[PDB]
Amino acid sequence: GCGLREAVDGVRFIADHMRSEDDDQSVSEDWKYVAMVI
Amino acid sequence: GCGLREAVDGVRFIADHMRSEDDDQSVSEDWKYVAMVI
Amino acid sequence: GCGLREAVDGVRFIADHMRSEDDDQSVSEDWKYVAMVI
Amino acid sequence: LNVHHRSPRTHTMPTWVRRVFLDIVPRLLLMKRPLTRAVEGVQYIADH
Amino acid sequence: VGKYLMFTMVLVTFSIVTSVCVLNVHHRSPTTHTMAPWVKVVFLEKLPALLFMQ
Ligand SMILES: CCCCCCCC
Repeated sequence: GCGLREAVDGVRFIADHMRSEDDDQSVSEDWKYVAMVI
Repeated sequence: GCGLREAVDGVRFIADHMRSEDDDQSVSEDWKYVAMVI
Repeated sequence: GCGLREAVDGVRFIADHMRSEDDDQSVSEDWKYVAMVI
Repeated sequence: LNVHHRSPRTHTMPTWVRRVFLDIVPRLLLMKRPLTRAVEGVQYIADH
Repeated sequence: VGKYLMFTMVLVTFSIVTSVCVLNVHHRSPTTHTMAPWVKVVFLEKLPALLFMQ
């Protein structure tokens, strides 16, 4: 019941956190590449 | 039977732990922004 | 159906990945201790 | 130092580099190498 | 020889300034900076190709 809904919500939050982390890492790596080009 | 409950508890704990890490990272980044403003 | 098998496979892969990471980190700490002793 | 800080996000390793510097030169130097949402989240985590 | 040394010191001072700027650019993240679209179109598409960086 409530346990299943909590587990699903937690899994979803973990997924969203990981996607946000990937996005931030990608932007940081873009900045690194810009510095390398300069 | 108890295994499903243990797994639900573990998932909740993992989600809470990553929430805490996110909050700490946010505060650290705020301090970095303060230094850059100065 | 296939969703459950994929979920179990992914969970097992995550557990294996963390186990390997822990083993690597432990060996690194052993090397750091050797340097400290010297 | 430039070679050491290289990553797939910025460089590609040529095959000849890989072959030479991971097979021959190391050996010549006597140094030897050692619900739908939940399952979707789990798959994304594994792939990541 | 002194003229050469002067010229090279001017160049090296310029390089120090440029290295400060390059380091500043390198340590940028979304939490503190936003990349302008022109920065993208220039520095990730056009100039890299001119320099054979690929
Ligand atoms: C089942 C959720 C696993 C999350 C692992 C995150 C490691 C940084």
